[PDB]
Amino acid sequence: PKSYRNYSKTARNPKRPFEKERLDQELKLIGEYGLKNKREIWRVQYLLAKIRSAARYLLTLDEKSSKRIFQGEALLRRMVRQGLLGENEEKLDYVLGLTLPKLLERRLQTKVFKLGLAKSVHHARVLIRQRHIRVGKQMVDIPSFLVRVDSEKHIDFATTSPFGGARPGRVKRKSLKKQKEKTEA
Amino acid sequence: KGIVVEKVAIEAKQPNSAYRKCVRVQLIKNGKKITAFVPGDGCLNFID
Amino acid sequence: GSLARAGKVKNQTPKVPKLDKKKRLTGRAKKRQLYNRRFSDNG
Amino acid sequence: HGASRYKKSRAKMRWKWKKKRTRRLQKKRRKMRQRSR
RNA sequence: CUUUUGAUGUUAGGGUAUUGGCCUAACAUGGCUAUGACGGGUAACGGGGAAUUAGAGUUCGAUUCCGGAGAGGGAGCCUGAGAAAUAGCUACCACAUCUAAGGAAGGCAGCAGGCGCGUAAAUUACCCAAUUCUAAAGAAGAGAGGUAGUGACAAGAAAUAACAAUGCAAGGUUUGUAUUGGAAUGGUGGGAAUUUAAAACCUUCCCAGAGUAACAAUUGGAGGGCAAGUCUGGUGCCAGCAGCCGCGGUAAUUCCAGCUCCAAUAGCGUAUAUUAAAAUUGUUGCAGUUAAAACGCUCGUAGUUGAAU
RNA sequence: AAAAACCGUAAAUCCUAUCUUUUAAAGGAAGGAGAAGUCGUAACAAGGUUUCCGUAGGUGAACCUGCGGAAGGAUCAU
Repeated sequence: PKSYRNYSKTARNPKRPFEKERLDQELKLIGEYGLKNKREIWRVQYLLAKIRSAARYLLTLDEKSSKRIFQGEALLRRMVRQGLLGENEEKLDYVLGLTLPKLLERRLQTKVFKLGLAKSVHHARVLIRQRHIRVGKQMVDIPSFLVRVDSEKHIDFATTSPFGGARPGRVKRKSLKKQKEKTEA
Repeated sequence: KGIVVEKVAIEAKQPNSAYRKCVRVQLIKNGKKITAFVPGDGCLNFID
Repeated sequence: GSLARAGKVKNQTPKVPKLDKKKRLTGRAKKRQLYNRRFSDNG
Repeated sequence: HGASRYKKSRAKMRWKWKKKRTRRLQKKRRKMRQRSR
């Protein structure tokens, strides 16, 4: 009868809907990462709360306990692959301390803006939606794509992009100008 | 859902002074008489 | 017994149109301008 | 209502007389019930 | 409370597939109960689970799976390894179909669909291709099941632009900002590859195909709680708004409108119910002189708690 | 094979009784809300008789009075 595949929410409403400083901080983050909605930042901090809860539960467990010495490096290696923690990091206190902008730095639009390609973060957003960039052998049109610690070396333009060597420019303009040229000649 | 019986103006409380336009409704589910307020400026005219 | 004046102010309020204005810009662009309008000009 | 009857802080009818009037009404009601049944 | 009408037990038997007061005969007077029997209510099928959770908790669970029960309500029965079977039979009750009036025939709480009831819920579609079942077992069937249709129940991703030059503002020739003006790309239409039982969808490719990108985002607010107006007209304790406090009697920051602003955003209000908030049900963790609340007082059984070694 | 009888299973109908739920009703008697209504002045000051409790009787109403209490009293006091 009912389908057997699950589904879950990815965002949580903030409650206390009209905190002035919370609204200001949200607007700052929205503007300086160029993302369309505060639902997106709600998703990011929902994920952040998930990781943080796992980390603090692990910290409650005593050292060299089996659950900790399995899940702790599981989570730590996941964070390292995501690029959320550096090499100088080795413990769980740092994954407790990682923050919202540090999470937001890994979005596709922020990474492509940082690498160049697009001159504004909103330009990067629209370009990703315009499907002109490639994470390597695979094109992505999802701005919320989280780049891992190896793919940033090979984010670049998609091979089908006009900026990637495809169809040069406006075919309408080119055809019109060539018709004018052939008529004049 | 119910059937409109008639329309009535009800006094507001003492500190205020207004004639709230309500309607008397005969509920089709049971047959009970209830009083329902009609929101809006001229919405009483919108109901027969 | 004084239901005859229901909606008098609504009925007798003078009617004015919505004029023409400009299409309001929405989406990520809408957040763009209300983000960038609070630091540059002010000081 | 309970042990905090009287307590005239609000200028109400004296609780003793309210109780007496209620008892008179109850006597009348009991007499009517006995007459009916 | 149960106990003539089996209630509790013994003995013997009957019956059952088997044990058994399951039933029968005799006998005995037992069995349960304030640790709540026996009753009543449940808008009660139970569980796996769900919502909300700091931790405790509170509420929900008709509904994917498991178990139970039922096929309008009862009862009875045949076949069969297996049924007290219901798209099997028999009868009664209530409905209800055909009839030439003599008689026949029925059970959608299966899939669609209709009426009714309602605040409240989809197509009288396609197919056995997948899953699996039945058979005389490849080859046939299967409203099981799958596929599509309706579908803002929920859930996820995600458009409504981005960019270059002057004019203007701010700053020592840096940011924002009306003009131009070229790129980019979906939405859309058509063909195709593909997908598919067939078809559709997705994906991919090829043609056209955005300047007011008219390919035009809404919902609800702007006194406080609570983000955003002592802006402009109308009304004038009327109309109305307002969850609460309150606003409205000529200057209405609250009504009716326009402009602007705020909030969330393809979503946003409303109603009811529920959780947190609620340490306002308190085991964690409440309060009892005066806010509600120490029995008038003592004895006392059950209960709860009990010196050291 | 029809058919009949007897234990049993036992639908269904009717009578009676009880219980549950809903509901009509002359009359009676409350509560709440409303309006500038009528009569008085009960309480808050020693509220003009200190207030209040239990009980009993009486009165148009608030209320009054007797008995025994309390201070939440108007006295922490020769």
